[PDB]
Amino acid sequence: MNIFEMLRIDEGLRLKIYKDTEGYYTIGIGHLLTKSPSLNAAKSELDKAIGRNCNGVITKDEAEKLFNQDVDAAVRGILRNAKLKPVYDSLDAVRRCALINMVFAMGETGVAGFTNSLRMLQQKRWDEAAVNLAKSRWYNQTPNRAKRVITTFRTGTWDAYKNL
Repeated sequence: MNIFEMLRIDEGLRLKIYKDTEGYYTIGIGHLLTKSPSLNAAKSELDKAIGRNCNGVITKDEAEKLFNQDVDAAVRGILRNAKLKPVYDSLDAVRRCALINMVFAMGETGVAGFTNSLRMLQQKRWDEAAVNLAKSRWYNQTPNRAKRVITTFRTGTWDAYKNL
């Protein structure tokens, strides 16, 4: 298992504009277009992100191009971030994927807000961090995916992804 397969599990793939859990205009593999209410705003973001008139629809190839960008931006973001970087450098490879998954889902800013959990992760306090992370709006809104991520952090194994 790798980060792309892991995110493909958690995000799904939709070749047409769709509304996210949160109510937002999203496309392909978890690619947020706009937080705004207009399906037209979303269709515009969409043509600009692709470079063609899409009319709400993309090909696999395109969704995967988008996804390559996203993951890439997620990892460079972490590495550039002063809170994030040191946590990342301190973790083993699987746990790294887990931080990357979160950052991808809720942006750098959101993640770095998890001040206490980040500190436990850095201290390698696995169980404690798992509990702290569960006490979030994120956990409450998308319990099954948040649980898979937390498990990934608690264990350092791909277990949570091995039934999917």
